[PDB]
Amino acid sequence: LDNSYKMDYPEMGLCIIINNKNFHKSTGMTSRSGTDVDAANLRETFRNLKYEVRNKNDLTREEIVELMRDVSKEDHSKRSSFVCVLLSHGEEGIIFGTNGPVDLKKITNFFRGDRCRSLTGKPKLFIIQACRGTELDCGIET
Amino acid sequence: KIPVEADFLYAYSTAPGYYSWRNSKDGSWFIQSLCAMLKQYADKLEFMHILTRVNRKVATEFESFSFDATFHAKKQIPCIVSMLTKELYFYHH
Amino acid sequence: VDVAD
Repeated sequence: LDNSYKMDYPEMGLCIIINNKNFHKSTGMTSRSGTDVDAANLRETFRNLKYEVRNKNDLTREEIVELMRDVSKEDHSKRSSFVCVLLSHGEEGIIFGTNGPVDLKKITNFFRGDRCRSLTGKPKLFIIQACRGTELDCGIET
Repeated sequence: KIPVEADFLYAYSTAPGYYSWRNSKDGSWFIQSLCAMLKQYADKLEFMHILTRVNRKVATEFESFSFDATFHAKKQIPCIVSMLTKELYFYHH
Repeated sequence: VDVAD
């Protein structure tokens, strides 16, 4: 095929922003202050990119799974791509609903080649603002 | 046929296994720098070229600031994970 | 101030 992805479809696609700021205190996770600026920054940035943005706020881990099952079971046939923006607490391969953890591979596998055939050969981006561990990069001087 | 795991791109805020920082007033370093570079270069740069300037931004323009000495003066480098098979431009033809 | 996720 081409040297580049075909982006001249009717739509650019779906941009799903998942913004979890407040977490149940049974998790020990704290309020994520400043995430409202991020989610509102992303909505505008992709609004100029001609994306159909959908902000989704304080979703439980089960609400994250079932939304991505519904998004993946859509006719993306008229869309150039699928963007997904996750903003939450994190471990490696783990994203946090407001009540517990999700596996990053759970969410993404809904959109694979054999599962979301409306999005086969179509760029599926995933932006993950979340910790991947507890190691501190202290830096170095040049 | 194509594989089932191609054309996946994973932009990570921090390196694998590390802490990801966020400002309490402005927002996360990553989404901050990503929106700035997307708003600035989506007209002219390929996506992976936009995503590396996001890396230069978080790596150099940012540093942590905390009253806790344990979490102070810490850096962050993003992590691009591309299973993409072609280039990605947000402008057309 | 800056916080870890």
